[PDB]
Amino acid sequence: SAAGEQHVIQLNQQGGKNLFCFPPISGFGIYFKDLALQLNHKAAVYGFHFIEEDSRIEQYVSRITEIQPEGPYVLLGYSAGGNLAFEVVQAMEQKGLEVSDFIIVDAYKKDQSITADLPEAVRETVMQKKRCYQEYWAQLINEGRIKSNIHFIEAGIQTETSGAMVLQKWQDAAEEGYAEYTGYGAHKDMLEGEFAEKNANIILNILDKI
Repeated sequence: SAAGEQHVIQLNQQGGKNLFCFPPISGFGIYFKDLALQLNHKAAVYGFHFIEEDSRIEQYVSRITEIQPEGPYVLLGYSAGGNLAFEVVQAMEQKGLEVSDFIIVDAYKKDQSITADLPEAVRETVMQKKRCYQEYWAQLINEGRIKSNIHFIEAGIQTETSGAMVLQKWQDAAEEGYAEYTGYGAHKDMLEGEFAEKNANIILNILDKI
């Protein structure tokens, strides 16, 4: 890493399983704060930042195994972070690590690239994580499968759904187990505010059934 800093915040008490969480496009692990509150003393919630270096994937893998030296691993990605978490899983699995389960909340398998989506000095620094994430995500392509079970949790409120997506629900990214779950609230709001709790029980139950 750049200055010796970490790129993950332990968000709640250690205990039960470790749940390694990959953020939405804004880029900051602190996003997973409400998730963490819901599962305090049920699962240890770790919220990763989007890492702007090119070595991000190795760094996530490296950080993950520092915090939890022994497999198996449970990972989660939310929204854009589902696409990113997918790569990490593949990287982990490439190295012989066991990822037992991969929880995808409101993210759709990204099969092509698209075109890339306070004083000015500070505005431009503060904003560079999201802009960098938007741009990593734009070029990103998820290929193939993972041996991890996939838990696909979609939004409970879905208002404009272009069927292109519906073929994009990760059924063909599963070597092994696959399952689908309608969660609560719309895209934007699944893991904050009122839905965090309702969606958190799902995640817990997935964790408990492992």
